[PDB]
Amino acid sequence: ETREQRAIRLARMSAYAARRLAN
Repeated sequence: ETREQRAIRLARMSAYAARRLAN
């Protein structure tokens, strides 16, 4: 669990998720 790992978890949460296209 580092700073780089955090960027990932957060990368797949916000700044997206509109018409279901983040998975």
